[PDB]
Amino acid sequence: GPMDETGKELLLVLYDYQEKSPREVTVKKGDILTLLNSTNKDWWKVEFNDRQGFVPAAYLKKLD
Repeated sequence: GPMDETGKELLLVLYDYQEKSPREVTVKKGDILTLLNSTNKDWWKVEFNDRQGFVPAAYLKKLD
């Protein structure tokens, strides 16, 4: 509902990504994430299912 959605900028995962460090998030093509921080052009911080961490930006599409 609206409280969960306020203020959130969403992301679509374009390709599966398997984590390669403890601060990375494994995601699957089609997953919908929340964007936390896009200031690094190669790695975006995201929130997904109670995790917060990094996924490469090339794997992600902003849903706006």
